[PDB]
Order: sequence, then structure tokens, then C-alpha cells
Amino acid sequence: PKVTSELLRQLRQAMRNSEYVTEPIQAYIIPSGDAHQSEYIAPCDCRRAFVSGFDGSAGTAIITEEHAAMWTDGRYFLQAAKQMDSNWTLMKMGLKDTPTQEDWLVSVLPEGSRVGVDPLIIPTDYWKKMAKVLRSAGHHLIPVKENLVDKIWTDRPERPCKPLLTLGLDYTGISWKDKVADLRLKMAERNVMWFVVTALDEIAWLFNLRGSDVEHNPVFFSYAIIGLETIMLFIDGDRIDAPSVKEHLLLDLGLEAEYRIQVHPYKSILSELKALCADLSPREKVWVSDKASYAVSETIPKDHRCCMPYTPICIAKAVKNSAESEGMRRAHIKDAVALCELFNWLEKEVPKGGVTEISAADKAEEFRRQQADFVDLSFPTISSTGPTGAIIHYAPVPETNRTLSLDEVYLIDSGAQYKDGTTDVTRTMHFETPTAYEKECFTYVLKGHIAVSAAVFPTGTKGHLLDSFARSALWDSGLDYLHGTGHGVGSFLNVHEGPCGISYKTFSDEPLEAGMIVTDEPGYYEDGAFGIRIENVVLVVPVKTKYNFNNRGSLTLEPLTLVPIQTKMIDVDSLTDKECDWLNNYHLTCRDVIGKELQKQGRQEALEWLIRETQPI
Amino acid sequence: PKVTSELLRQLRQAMRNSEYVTEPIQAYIIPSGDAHQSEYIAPCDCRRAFVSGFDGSAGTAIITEEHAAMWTDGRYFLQAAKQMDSNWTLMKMGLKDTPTQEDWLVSVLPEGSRVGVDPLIIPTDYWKKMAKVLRSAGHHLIPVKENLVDKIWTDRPERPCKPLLTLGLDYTGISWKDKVADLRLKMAERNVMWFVVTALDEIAWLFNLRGSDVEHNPVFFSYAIIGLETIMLFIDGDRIDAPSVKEHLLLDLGLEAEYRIQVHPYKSILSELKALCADLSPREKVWVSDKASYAVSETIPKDHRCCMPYTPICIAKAVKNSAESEGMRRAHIKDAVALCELFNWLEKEVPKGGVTEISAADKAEEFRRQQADFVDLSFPTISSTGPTGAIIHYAPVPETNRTLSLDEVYLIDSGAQYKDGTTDVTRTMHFETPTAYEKECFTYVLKGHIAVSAAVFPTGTKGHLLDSFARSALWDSGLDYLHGTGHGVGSFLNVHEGPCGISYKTFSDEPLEAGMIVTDEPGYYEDGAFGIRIENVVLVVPVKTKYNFNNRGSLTLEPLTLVPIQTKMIDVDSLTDKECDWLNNYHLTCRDVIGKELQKQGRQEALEWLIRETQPI
Ligand SMILES: [Ca+2]
Ligand SMILES: [Ca+2]
Ligand SMILES: [Mn+2]
Ligand SMILES: [Mn+2]
Ligand SMILES: [Mn+2]
Ligand SMILES: [Mn+2]
Ligand code: NA
Ligand code: NA
Repeated sequence: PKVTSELLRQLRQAMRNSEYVTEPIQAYIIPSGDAHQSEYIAPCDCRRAFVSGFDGSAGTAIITEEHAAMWTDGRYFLQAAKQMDSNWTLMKMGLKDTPTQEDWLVSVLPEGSRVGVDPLIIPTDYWKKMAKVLRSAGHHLIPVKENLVDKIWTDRPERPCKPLLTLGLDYTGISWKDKVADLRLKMAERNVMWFVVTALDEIAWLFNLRGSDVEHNPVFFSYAIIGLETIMLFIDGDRIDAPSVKEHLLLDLGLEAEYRIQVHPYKSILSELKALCADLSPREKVWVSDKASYAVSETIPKDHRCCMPYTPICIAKAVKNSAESEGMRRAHIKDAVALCELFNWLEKEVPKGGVTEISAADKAEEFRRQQADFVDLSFPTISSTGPTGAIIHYAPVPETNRTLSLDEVYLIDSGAQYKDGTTDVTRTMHFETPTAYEKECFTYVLKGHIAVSAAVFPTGTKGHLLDSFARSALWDSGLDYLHGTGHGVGSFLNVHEGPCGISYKTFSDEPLEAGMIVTDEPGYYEDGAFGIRIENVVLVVPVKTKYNFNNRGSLTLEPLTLVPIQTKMIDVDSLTDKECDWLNNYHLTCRDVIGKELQKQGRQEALEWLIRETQPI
Repeated sequence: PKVTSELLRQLRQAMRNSEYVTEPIQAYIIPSGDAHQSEYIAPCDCRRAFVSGFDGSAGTAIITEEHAAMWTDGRYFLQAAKQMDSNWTLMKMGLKDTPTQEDWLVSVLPEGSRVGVDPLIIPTDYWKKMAKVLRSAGHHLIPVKENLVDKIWTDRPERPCKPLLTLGLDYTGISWKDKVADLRLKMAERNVMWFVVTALDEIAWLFNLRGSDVEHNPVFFSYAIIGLETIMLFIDGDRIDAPSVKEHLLLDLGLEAEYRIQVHPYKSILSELKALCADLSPREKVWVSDKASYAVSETIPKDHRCCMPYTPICIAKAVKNSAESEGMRRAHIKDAVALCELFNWLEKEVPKGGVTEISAADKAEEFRRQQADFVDLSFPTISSTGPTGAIIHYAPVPETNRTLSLDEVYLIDSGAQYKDGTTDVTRTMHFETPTAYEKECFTYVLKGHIAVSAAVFPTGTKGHLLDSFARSALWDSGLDYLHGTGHGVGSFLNVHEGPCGISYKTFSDEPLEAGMIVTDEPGYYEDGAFGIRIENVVLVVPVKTKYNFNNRGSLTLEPLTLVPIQTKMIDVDSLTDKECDWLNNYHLTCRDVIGKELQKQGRQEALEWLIRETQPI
């Protein structure tokens, strides 16, 4: 484990330093998250890993005068125990006797204690829950503005500050000026004077900009404040002065004043927000996400604070316009070309005995990089053979890197960001003869996949109402999968994007409408044996029906992912005619669209593979 | 219309009377609801009808110095306009230009106005929404303790105060002492000192008592406060002194003190709650429903107020024990006997031309009353032929009472309270030859009904996740129904009971578990032509499956309703084998269970009908 005895000594001393706290605090909370509720935390924000040695993706540390405790989930019980030294106490989340953070605190704190946390990195949700319980026991939760880990972290990496990319109308369908105008119409109809934007993907979409400050998600560290007559963009770096960016943002015009973007330092967000709020008149509202940091939300006086589950940006960007959806189609056509090359290569090379989980993942990236306007992977590839495939959240380590073979089911989940769009696809396959049980499970999963993709439903049906269609065949045999059926997908933006989706986990998802894009990804995982998942990105599209009730219209799903589904894995005699017709048609569509592209790109061998793999059942 | 000019004059004067208000109020709100959020409002509480002349089931009146406005929904636009005189302004809810109550108020009120409402008859939800908007415009929402309509309502009927009925262990499965003990264990594990019970069905279930103060729902006006060491029942009437009731409630013992029920006047609820709250120490909590009246909730100081979506009584009573579920089976067997007699009678009598929607409803009640321990109808019968059937909320009027015929689809939805249990059943039928479209729609509805009833799903699946199964066949052809698929059902208690159910309207319903009872009732309504609904009460039951994932087990539904589904209405060639087998089996189960009962009861003619109507397809 990392030796953290001296780090803890220094942190405990910082907890008492008058420069940071008016009075000493008896406990300090170090969460995983960053200031924007990011999905992938930048190295500079991996404070919990720094103080503990535990560097998994999830975990909350709490340091007291006497104790250092770490809460993490099942993925990490073993990792945390190994990585942390004897200073640390492991709190195994999910287990029956594991105390909550707040109840643990009450049990270890002396009378009338102060508990500190950096307010920029927790939401109000968490603040309220913690503050309540602590207050009951005579304690106080204190926002400590200076991050205490940063104070002791001598060799803390700089915040990533990478180039910006501009996206033109061909890609976005609508200008940033028009997006801001649309947003202001929504603000006016609600007496909102100011809208504070804290989610990095929302800022990227609003200004038609992209970046690479965060892994996978093509976003950049920033905030924005939108007024009715002004715009304030909080961003660091000379990147903002690149000629393409100046031109795109109209920064060297003598333009109309309401579209003049004021560029402020990234650190200035709270002080500029405080100054605007100081000047509010009684009925004036400030819109903020209910997901925003406590520091940002608390800056807005309660009387003026208009919290919302989903900002109007989240709602607008959920529906892809024709430029965006055409980009998604293009991105998927390129991605399928790359996967035809990959799967052909796998069929040739796996029997030779040298293909490993990592080398196959490497090869997937290699083929993707050949395609025009490839940017990066949209998430880390999952490449799992045999028992590894049952581990839903499995990520490579060289010492448990398995060799692909003719005797094990292989699952590959992978995806890319292209300038045109964003992909996410899982296929499960076998290189010789699968067992009947492997085929049985695959076929239940496929039945669910088709039940969702072929579903016809009224406009405005919430996606969660499609989730059980994916599960019916599994459920009938006593099987299930412990994940959601689908999520929204961004347009050259986060592969995991709300507010639409298909899950049993929420009823508050947005009604499905034409232009939304989601995944359809049922699976089945047999611990110690194999895993199966069949995942496509699908576009919500209008569809004509026999009858027309209550007006409104109906919708169905159209796959953008065009990659064969391996027929040897299917118990064909168990399919309905509808399912058989669906797969045959899907396969001919793959052959049409991807085959044309393969021929255009001169990729004969991959085209031959695609034709073999798209034969009817 | 009713002449309400003088009533309004008197109400306007009451709004300024120092005996009722410290200062005059400029507006007064008169809602539909009563103090317990009852489903069926007692005549004495029909205040909105009294002041306006409009006596539909839904509507909110607001009286100002200058205006009298009525908000109601689509069912009642015509009724309200006809029943109210020229003093009244109709506010058509749902329509685009119809203002909300609170925005209408701001538009008609003078500066710095007070708006009054009786706090006993609105929830905090409504109070908060109204108070906020009014406060913004410089106005104040005032709780006015003395109901102002009652002050002017000279011939107001007395509150119903009907006999109480006791239910023994054979019916309830568990004593009230044991229910109170269970509730107290839940209170202790939450540091709750007091639990205020405001829902009439919860009080009935807790004390194993029933009544008839409210139409249909077998409940009695009361409140209860449960402490850890005391019980307080707020109830009026010498009914509490009936020997059976004294014995049941252990009121003439020298019993252990924690089960001594203190009987207080019904009106004393607020003053006794205020006195208990005066004595709370800092960390002591009082449990109240978030549905409770503002008057009750506000009595509890905010620091001590522990609001909950579902009380622990609501959660416990949702799961029927074996005594309760066996009662439900018995009640359904009796109800089916009555319906076999009814449907046989219909087949004989409709061709003679004298059967009307009302006479058929009357006959349904007549046959039910023959059965042992019939108590009353569980809701008003819906009896609709032809176009009436498309009107989801249709209730008889003698001048639109249609004659049943050989040329129209007939829908009958009916149900009873028996001492043993509660029923709710819809059947749709035809007395000669239906059209292909009528059969097409019926078959889509039946497919949905079977998809739900035959569903197999993991324990703890939320019922809302079954809703789309009922709709798939309709949806595929562009049809739908604008109501939920099912609701929970009480045990000799409200036919409409949560917190479980099957609806697109909520994601916050409770996970399904063995012992819950719900309806399965898809339909289809063709405006100006016909309606179809096929409704059974079903019990959630365990079921063995081929495989066993994640432990937990699986569940399915077992119909308690045993009434034939008419095969002439079905496009049989369109059914799957699963659906055909389901119906054949269901019909033989009807024949077994109900046939045995008919034979035992000596009902030969009805038995002959049942055998004809349960032949295989
Ligand atoms: Ca084999
Ligand atoms: Ca006919
Ligand atoms: Mn994926
Ligand atoms: Mn995915
Ligand atoms: Mn009914
Ligand atoms: Mn019903
Ligand atoms: Na999930
Ligand atoms: Na409904």
C-alpha cells in the first residue's frame, strides 16, 4: 500500500490552520468528484486517491483526528484494502453493518464538532443530508473554501487546458447565437434574469465548441452565465485566442451587444456570480441545476434561487436536429467499417492462439484510427473472454489478460468520438461452437434487444416504459441483468447523456420524441462462465400505423449501429417470424450501407467478411 | 341553474366578519375535498356544490368581492355551465388560455390582499404552491379556521355517523394489538414518538374495524394518534359503545396500559395534537402523511415534523396475509356466481328489447345481494351500450338511458364489498354478431390483458414496469387507452388502494411482492361507437422458473376474478398458442371453481350458462 502516514499528519495539521479555517475542524470529507460533477476526474482532482493510495473510480474519504475512513462499493473492496495502509479503515458500501458516513461521524466525533468539506465538489443534495444529521448531534458542517488536500499536495498536476475545437453549421444544424436566443426566450417566460451553466457538456453544446480536458467526453473546463443582454464565459488559456475560436465566437467584431461574449478567468465564477446576485431585485430569478455544486448554488440567495432537475440546455440537446443525426449516421458507418475489419481479423487470428483481451482492444482502436475524423475513444474498451465477460465493470490488467480461444464466448464493447458523432456498440461472439446454454442466454438477450428496437409507441412515451420489453424472455426463464437497458447518447458529446434513456432506475426520464438517440443494450452475465450483451445505438423516428388515435403520432427505433449479430450464437428455431424477419432485414441493411462504404474505401477482405456474416437465417 | 346571488352575498359578508377573520379577506377558496382526502365526499362536505349549484365530483370555487370562479375538468364543462347562474365564471381546466387559480387571483386582487381557505381540507402541497405565488404579488394566504360556507349553510346535513363493524382474526389474519406493536417497532427504529393517522382506510385496517360513513369505501370518520405507550382514537358517536366494539377494542378490561385506547371527540384532533407537540423534546419526531391536511401538518412544529409519502400502515396493508387473500378468493367466488346469473339473464332478456343500461345495472346489484355477506357496491356500476361505452367516466341519467340490443357492444364494470373482500370486474360482450373492427380492438385488449396476467418477473419489480405489456398490441396498430392498467385493491376496504399499481402515471409505486392484489384492466374506447375493457383482480404469487438468478425468486399473477371472457369477441386466429392456452385454462378454472359453487348453491340455469361459456377455443 501507499504510505500515507505523513500525508495524514499534514492533512490533520491543515484542518487546524487559521489561514484555512476560522476555527479547527474535527473531520474533513474528501469525495471523488470534481467541480462539474464530471464522469472522468482529471488527475489534479484525484484528491481522494492522493491521500489514501486507493485510486479506483469511486470512493469517499473522511479524515478525523483519530481515524481515516474510506467508503467504496463492491467493485473495489479488494483494491482499496490492498492500496491503503494501516492508517485506513475500509467501509464496505452495500453491506448490512457498514455505517453511513454521517452516522459514523456522530459515533467518532467529540461534542460540538465541526466537519469540513470543499463546497465546490459536492451537490446541495449531499450537503443537506449530511448537515441535517450532524446538526441533530450538536455538530456543524462547514464549507471550507481552500481545498485542504491541495495545500499538502506538493506535486499536484496542473489542470488540463487543451485546445478548443469549433463545430460549424454542417455539424451542429444551428448557431450558438440561435441557441442563446432560444434559451433567452425560455428565461423570459419564467422571469429568470440569469442562467448559470455548470455542466461541461452543456457549455460545449451551447457554444458549438468541443475540447479534450476530460478523458473520453470531448469537453473543456469552463462555466457560463447567460443573461438576457450579456454572456459570460469563464475559461482559462490562450486557446480562447486561437483565430478559429475568435472567429467562431465573434470575438473580433463590433457586433450587437447581446451576443458579446465576455471572457473571464475560470476561477472568477463565484465572485462574478456573487456580484450579479448582489444587484438582483426582489422577483428576479437565477436558474441553476439542482446538480450544481453547493458553492455555486449557495452563492445565489435562497429567495432568488430557481433550481431545476434539467436545464433547458439538457432538454434542447436531447433532441438531435437533422445535421446532428446525419452526423451520427456517418460516424456509425465509419465505426462499422472499422469493426468489420476487426471482426475479420479476429476470425483469422484467434485460431492461431496469440490474440489476447488487450491485443484485441488495441486492434479495435487501430482500425478506428484509420477512419476519417476519428477523435478518440468514447469510453475504455471492454474486451472480455470467458469468465471475464460476466464481470460487468471489467477493465484490463496485464496479469489477468486472457487469451481468446475457440472454447470461450468473447464480448467486446467499444466506441469512438468522431467529429461527426459518437458511438457505443457491444457484440458477443464465439470462434467455434458455443454451448446450448450460451446460445439459450444469447437468444433471450437478442429477443429483448429486438423487442425494444422493433417497438412502436405513442409520441411522448417515457423510455423507462420500454425497459421491461428487453427483459421478458430472460425473466420468463428466471434470468435478468443488473443494469439499465439504455442511455441517451451525445452528438460528438458524452456517450452517457440524459435526460432520456431506458431504465428501471428512474421514472423521471424525459418523454421520447423523434430525434432522441439512445442505446438498446440488454445482456446476461453468468458469473465464472461468460457474459453477453447486444448493444446498438438507435434513433427515435416517426412511424405510420394502421390507425390514428388521439392524434399525436407514433414512434419506433432505427438502429444507427450497423454491425452483424453472429448467427451461430442464436437458437434460430426459437425465434418468432417477427424476430427472424427483423434480423434478416437488419443484416441486409448492414450489407447495403456498410458494404457500399467498404467498397468505396477499397476494403475487399472486410467486405467479403460482411457478406458472409449477413446471410439470412 | 341554482340561484346563488344571495348565498354569494352572505359568503362575501362572512369573509369580512370579525368573528371568523381578524381582518377581512379579499378572496376565499372552496375546494371539493374533505378533511381526510376522501374519495367520495359526504353531503355535509359538498360546500363547493352548495355555493355554486354545480354538483359534479370535481371542482374548485374561488369567491372574490367582484367574481365567483369555478375550475373543473373536461367531464364537467357542460354540467357546470348549466348548473351555475350568471354570477359564476367557468374556468375550463386543461385548455390553453385558462388561467391557473393563483395567477387568476393575482390578476383580480387589489394590492396587499388576503386570500382565505379552510386549512383542514387542503394538503401542504396545495398550500405551498398557492402561498408562494400570492406572496410574490404582495398577497397573503390565510388559514381561516371557521369554515365560511358552513356559517351560511342553514340546512347543512349532519356528518354521517353510521354503525361500526368488527372483523375477527378469521378475516384479518392478525390482531389490532399486533398491528400496533408492529407499527411501534417501526416508530422506535426512526426515533418517532407519535404517528398521526389521517386516512380513514388506514384507521380501519389498524383497528380491524369497518364502517359506512363514506359511500362505497367501508370506512368511518375518525383520526388516530399512535404513541409508543398510548393510543388515541378520535371518533364521535355511541357506536363506539356497542358491546361488540367494546369487546373488540378491549375497552372493558383492566388491560396492560400500552394497549389502552383513549377515545376522544372527533373535533379534538388538533387540540390534542397541539398539546402533545408542546411537550416534545428536541430530537423527537412526529410521523404524518405528506397527504395530510395543512391544519394537521402545521400543528406539528417544523423541527419535529417527519412527513412521509406512504405511512407504514399503507405499506403493511398493501400485502395481504393468507386470511385476507383467502377472503378475497371467497368474495370473488360469490361475485362470479352473481355475474353468471346476470349474464345468463342478459342473454335471455336483451333479445326481448326491454333491457336498459340502468335495468342491467339494477339486476347486477340484485344478484349480488343474494350472496352471503354482501355489504354494498364497491363503486357505482358502469353499464354502457354502444357509444356510451366509449365514455370512460359515464354514469347513468334516465334521459340518456340506452336500450341494450343485438347491434351494439355492451360494457359492464361492477364490484362489491363483502365481509370477506372486495371486487372489481369489467366484461365487454355482444348479443349477436360484432363487427370485425370491434373484434380487432377487443383482441388487442385481450392480448394486453394476458400479457400482464401471464407475466413472470423478479420479486420487487415495480408494477409500473408491467404497464407497457398491456399496451403493445394496441400500440402496434396506433391505438391506446387513456387510463392506467391497474390499481391496488383493498381487503374489504377501498377498491382503489395504493401504493402498488400498474400505471404510466407514477414511477413511485411500490415494488411488487407476493400477497399484493391489483387489477389488470386494459381497454380501448372508440368515441361515438363503443368501448371495451377487460378487467380482473389478480393476486401476486410466487412462481418457479427454469433458472435462479441472484436469488430473490420470481412472481406472476393469479386471477381472483373468475368470469368468462366472451369468445365471439375474439379474432381467435390472431392469438398466439400461449394466449389460446391461457384463455382455455382460465375458462376451465372458472368452470371448476365457480361451477362447483353454482352446483352447491343449486343454481342449475347459471351453471349451464357457465359451461357453455367456458368451452375451448
Ligand atoms: Ca465447443
Ligand atoms: Ca351484427
Ligand atoms: Mn457500450
Ligand atoms: Mn452503453
Ligand atoms: Mn372496474
Ligand atoms: Mn378498477
Ligand atoms: Na445501469
Ligand atoms: Na388512470
